[PDB]
Amino acid sequence: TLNGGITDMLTELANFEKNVSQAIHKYNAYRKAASVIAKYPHKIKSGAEAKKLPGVGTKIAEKIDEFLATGKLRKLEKIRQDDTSSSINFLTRVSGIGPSAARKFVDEGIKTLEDLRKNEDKLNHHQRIGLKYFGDFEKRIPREEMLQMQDIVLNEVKKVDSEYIATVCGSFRRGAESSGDMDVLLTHPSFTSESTKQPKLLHQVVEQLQKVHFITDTLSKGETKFMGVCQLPSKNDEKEYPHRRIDIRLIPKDQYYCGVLYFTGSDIFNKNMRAHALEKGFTINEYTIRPLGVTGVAGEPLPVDSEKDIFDYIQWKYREPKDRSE
DNA sequence: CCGACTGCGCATCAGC
DNA sequence: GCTGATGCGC
DNA sequence: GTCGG
Ligand SMILES: Nc1ncnc2c1ncn2[C@@H]1C[C@@H](O)[C@@H](COP(=O)(O)OP(=O)(O)[C@@](F)(Cl)P(=O)(O)O)O1
Ligand SMILES: [Cl-]
Ligand SMILES: [Mg+2]
Ligand code: NA
Ligand code: NA
Ligand code: NA
Repeated sequence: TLNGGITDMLTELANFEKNVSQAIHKYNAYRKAASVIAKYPHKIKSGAEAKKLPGVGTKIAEKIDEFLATGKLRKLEKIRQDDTSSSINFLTRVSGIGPSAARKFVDEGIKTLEDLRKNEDKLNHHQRIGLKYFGDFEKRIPREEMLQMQDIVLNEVKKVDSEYIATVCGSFRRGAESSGDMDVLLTHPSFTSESTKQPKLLHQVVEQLQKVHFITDTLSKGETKFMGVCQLPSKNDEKEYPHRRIDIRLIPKDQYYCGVLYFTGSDIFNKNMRAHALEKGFTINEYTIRPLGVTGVAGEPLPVDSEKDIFDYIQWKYREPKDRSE
């Protein structure tokens, strides 16, 4: 990419602040600056030119100047040499091991992949599955495999109840040629904001996908959100496909547009769009857009009949999913 | 200067 | 058990 | 770490 070196550096800084410093706002600030620089359609020549962008301030401008002059950042070179930071950054790459658990594991002398595998009884369920598929979960998914996965999910859901609608969202819906995981939005006319007329709506879909050996593991599962593991079937004498992360979110059918806007993302795009909504006097989540009163209490959900209606309330021109990869 | 920073489901834990 | 806070990942 | 008022 055009400024890949700078955005890589800012992302590494973001990950340091989240994982090691446990400084969530610095993490988000670095991600915001990386995102704004990644969309900028010029090869940046100086930190002063970058500082013109929203989210880039004095400190990041100085780092950009160092990086442009030298190709490196001394701050990051030292972080990369710190064993505790190195150990924590590694451990958090396992799904279910966050900043707190990683630091605690290092305290206890659990610092490597070998240590983790030798101490599975110290891991909770999520962490245990994250360790099992550590290698697979770092592989990306070609869009061609996403289409095969889409075809299984939609057809198996149809077999359970033809009134379900499953929608693959995430980067897939934004048109990307590869995805990190699969995100599935699910609706059923029995589940609305007014009532739940049928139980086990998500459970029945999950069990059917398990029945056919598509879903292989469960990280967490409640009434509306499933997070787990899946795998495409392979052919005779073929190597097996990697196991893949899959999330399924059951959303009330009358709130589909807020749900699909949310599950399409990107995460930064949602963050930016919700921040803008607040400046316009609205709050947006995956269910509703609501006005904010004088006191800041959210009012009643506003009528929504398309994704564009949401954009219209906050006076943004509509952006197709392909243009939401921030 | 400095308060605020997008918004939330599920797992886990502490206190009662 | 409930309720609330925290961790985690979305 | 950045920024709006
Ligand atoms: N912190 C967040 N705040 C608001 N919305 C959020 C947040 N995290 C994830 N979301 C999102 C948006 C959407 O992409 C969805 C999917 O979450 P995701 O982590 O799978 O992101 P993605 O866009 O699908 C991807 F490009 Cl990273 P991937 O294809 O590699 O997986 O839920
Ligand atoms: Cl912070
Ligand atoms: Mg995804
Ligand atoms: Na700026
Ligand atoms: Na992790
Ligand atoms: Na996901």
